[PDB]
Amino acid sequence: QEVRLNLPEEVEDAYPLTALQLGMIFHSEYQGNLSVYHDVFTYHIRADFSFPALHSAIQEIVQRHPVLRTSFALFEYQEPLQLVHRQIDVPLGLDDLTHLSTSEQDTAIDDWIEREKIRTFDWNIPPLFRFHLHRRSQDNFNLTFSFHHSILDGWSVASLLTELLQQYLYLLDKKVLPLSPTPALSFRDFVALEKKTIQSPECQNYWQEKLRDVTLTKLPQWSKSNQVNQDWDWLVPISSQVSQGLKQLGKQVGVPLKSVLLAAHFRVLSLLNNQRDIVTGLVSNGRLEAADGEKILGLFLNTLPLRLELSGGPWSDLVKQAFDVERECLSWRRYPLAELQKSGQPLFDTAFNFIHFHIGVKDLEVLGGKFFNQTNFTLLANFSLHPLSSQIELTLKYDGNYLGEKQMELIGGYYEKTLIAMATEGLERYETCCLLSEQEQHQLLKEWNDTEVHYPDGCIHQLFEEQVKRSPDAIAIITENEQLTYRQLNEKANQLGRYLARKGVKSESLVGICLERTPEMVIGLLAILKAGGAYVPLDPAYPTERLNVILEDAQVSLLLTQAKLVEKLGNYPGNLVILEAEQKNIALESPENLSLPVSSSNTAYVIYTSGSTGKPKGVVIEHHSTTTLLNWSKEVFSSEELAGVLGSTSICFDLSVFELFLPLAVGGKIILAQNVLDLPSLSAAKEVTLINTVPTAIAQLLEIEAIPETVRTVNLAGEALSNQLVQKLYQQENIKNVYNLYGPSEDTTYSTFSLVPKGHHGQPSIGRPIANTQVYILDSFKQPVPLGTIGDLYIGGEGLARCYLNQPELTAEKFISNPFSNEPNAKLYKTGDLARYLPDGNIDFLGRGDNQVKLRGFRIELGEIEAAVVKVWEDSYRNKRLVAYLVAENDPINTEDLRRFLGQKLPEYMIPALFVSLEALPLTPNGKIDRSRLPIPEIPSTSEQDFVPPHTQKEKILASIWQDILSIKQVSRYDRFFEVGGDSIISIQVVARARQAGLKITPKQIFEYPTLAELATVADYST
Ligand SMILES: Nc1ncnc2c1ncn2[C@@H]1O[C@H](COP(=O)(O)OP(=O)(O)OP(=O)(O)O)[C@@H](O)[C@H]1O
Ligand SMILES: *P(=O)(O)OCC(C)(C)[C@@H](O)C(=O)NCCC(=O)NCCS
Repeated sequence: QEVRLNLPEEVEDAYPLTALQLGMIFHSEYQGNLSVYHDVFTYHIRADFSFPALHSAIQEIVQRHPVLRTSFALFEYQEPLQLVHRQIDVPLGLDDLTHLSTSEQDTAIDDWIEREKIRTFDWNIPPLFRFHLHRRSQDNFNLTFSFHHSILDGWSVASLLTELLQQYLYLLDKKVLPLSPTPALSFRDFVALEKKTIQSPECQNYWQEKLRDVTLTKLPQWSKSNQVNQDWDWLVPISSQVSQGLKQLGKQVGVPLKSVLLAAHFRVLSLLNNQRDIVTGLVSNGRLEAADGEKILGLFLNTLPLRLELSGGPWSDLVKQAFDVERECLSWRRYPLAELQKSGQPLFDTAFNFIHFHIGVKDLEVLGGKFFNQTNFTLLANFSLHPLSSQIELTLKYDGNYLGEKQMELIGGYYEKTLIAMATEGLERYETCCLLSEQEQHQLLKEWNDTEVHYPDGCIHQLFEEQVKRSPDAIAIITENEQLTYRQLNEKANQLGRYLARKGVKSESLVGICLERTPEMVIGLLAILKAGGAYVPLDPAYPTERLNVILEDAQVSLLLTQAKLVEKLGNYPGNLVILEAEQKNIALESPENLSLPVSSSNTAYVIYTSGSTGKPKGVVIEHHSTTTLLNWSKEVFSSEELAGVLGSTSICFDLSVFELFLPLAVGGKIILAQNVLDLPSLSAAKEVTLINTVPTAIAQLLEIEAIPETVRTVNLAGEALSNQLVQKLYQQENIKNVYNLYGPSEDTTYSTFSLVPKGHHGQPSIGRPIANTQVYILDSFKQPVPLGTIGDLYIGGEGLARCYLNQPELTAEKFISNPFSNEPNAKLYKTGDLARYLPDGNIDFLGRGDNQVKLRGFRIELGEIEAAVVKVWEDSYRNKRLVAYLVAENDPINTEDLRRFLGQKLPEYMIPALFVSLEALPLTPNGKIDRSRLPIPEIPSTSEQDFVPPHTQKEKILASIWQDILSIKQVSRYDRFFEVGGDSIISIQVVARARQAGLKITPKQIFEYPTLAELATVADYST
């Protein structure tokens, strides 16, 4: 070996770094913040000092342990490797501050630590630590130890300080306690043992099987620590009683106490993620199994991805399966984390750690307990057993860039209440126990569902009849070829309703309707309602089968049709009321209002939808649910907005219930059209003050400048609403309100509403519930999810349907008992949609639960156009990546700028790798979109096989460096770092070999400018 013997005489030993050591420097120097894995421990001490014996005692310890004389040589050699220097002098800093009061003394000490912790170490120059003294009285003094975590774990520090203080007193004649020689020790024996382990096929295949089809999870983020600096420690109270009960539980189950505390961690993660399949890092203390193999100092840690599914059960079952998953991976535990995953595919967001441990002249620390230390984990649960009380306690160490105090306050409560339940009610089902704070329960369940409003009872047509009395000569409908006054419309609805009544239609009688969109259509609706029946909507502009499958399901009493559509019908064996055939017999009927004793609980209509697989399902909507919607709409929309409401939606769909009956309830008029795309070619387009449609259709009308300047409100509902679009609509200055509304057919037409602000930033929400409607975000066990967590959207209140027609079993499945109401009838409708709450109570709609897709990093959903459409193009790999479909407006967009812009705003696993610059996106009419008809892209390479543009704007030195460390021939200037096989651990030796080459770069600059092109510019010289 010409390296063993080509070492400085300074160095006596040399051996490579572990993947963790390189992982730690990677995190320490990821940016210039430089606070992670630089630990600073201080100690306030009543004693008699010995600044010479204290110093010499350090010299005894540093020569005692090679890791305490270790330098780092990163780039210069083949692999980064640790250089063990033969001996080093190490000073002890001193400050005298007796002249200051005790309160002033800690201000100046914390000031010293705050300065020291970001004061980086020079790896190549030993030692990787510093000591320091602050003098207060001749007996009060602070001793501070500042070190880098790549050299020492918390265990190493513990026994490092121990050997110290019994060689400090050794040189003091207080008690002579001789120190024993070092054992068969080597941090290399571990470094050598960890190398053997990376190439062992039994470790690789084991974790390959254990992690096969995991569901990775990121914690929810809706806050940051922009207030607290480095008090990123959250203290979770644990009382004496609860510590004892936690110990009792581990005895009863028969596992070590650590497995009880680990099960609490798993409980809160499942709660926070609404995920039963949970992965979290277990901090393992990989010491050499020989005796006196835990007295050697160094870094012996590996963090393993423990996987576990929370099916449910008593707490004791969760404990036992936390024990089962720990021994399961006991022997295979030294396989390093970096070899498990890849850079940018972190296996877990969080981690668990448990710290077991255990006179008057000096010895005792008076205020010696301040430990500053940070990891790279967003949430580390730092359990320990206090050495003197033997009581359990917990500190949540969190990443303020990812979790704020408004969030950590709730996380800490979840941990506190989880440990309460385990210690006191440790025999309940853990998946039903309420871990949410009393404050959070009230806000999620009460305050954000406080929508009760007392409206007049009654029916849909009663709202119309009353408006006829109040303005009988006002216009009710304007079609292309006629109008009708409120009296004129009413009198015909009475006449048709009487003819139907004397044909034999009464309460709960279903009469369908297949009519071309003319005023007889609305007359048909109103006459059916005025008699006391309920209409089943049919639209002649739809294929004949769709009509048949509904009539089949509904089995209607009789059908109102025109002579021109009976033909379209498959000879419905029931009674027909071919309208024009016997208009003569209509006209004999009275014009007076039928005043039948209709109940608001009678069915008003049966709206037919399709399930996920495509079966018919008729939604039975009562009058009171519709009147509640209309009465609420009276409050929200003005008379000037309701002056002319466009009737564009097919009555087969529930948005027609809003467009038709609402203007008739207030005095406005239906501006009737065949669809929203006929609006520009319509006579009364000038009269339209409100349109009620779907985002794509209003985009259609926007390109061609087809929105009448008299339109003052736009109601949007039915697909994803881009804030880019509401901002165009508001730019037409007459448009005064733009609403995003949500609601399944099972909850009448609308369930939630949001008056999307002008200039509003970010995703538009679907808002919060309308009058007499309640919303809940639950898990599979119908438990409310924490604020910000994704869950199933449930809806209750006055808008819920009776049932699915002729399908009572599906009705029970979808309309479940309401756990949050005492009322007898109280149901909740399972929407099948996912959602979460924004902090202000607004609801963030996340789509149906079925098509929410998957990938490593974190398996969740797409719908992230907020940055266009995203797709999943399954290729014959069955190994996949995210695809974009962009358009833009004028000049091209730097597609990479569109990724780094999202790098600091959106998570990396969600950020796609493939872009497509398009123009024409698919749509087969104005509603049905075709995801499967999106252009399958081509791999950017080929055509340019050995595509190698020369590299002349100082890529020169950068390309050199990539080439030497990555073993590839030469690089192209537009190549990406991670695609040519670079990772986090390699990013360091890229920064380092760029250092002596005259360039300063950060690992953060590598991960946001991974191309050799944009990385070369942000590179610096610094004279
Ligand atoms: N990505 C999104 N961002 C904001 N709002 C959305 C999004 N997707 C749907 N919505 C809202 O949901 C309401 C109606 O549900 P919608 O049919 O749009 O759900 P979807 O996600 O588009 O469809 P699916 O439920 O089939 O995934 C509309 O008000 C619409 O604004
Ligand atoms: P890159 O994306 O490959 O980065 C890898 C890593 C640095 C995140 C990882 O390999 C790593 O080293 N994690 C550190 C494990 C740890 O924190 N151990 C001690 C916890 S106190």
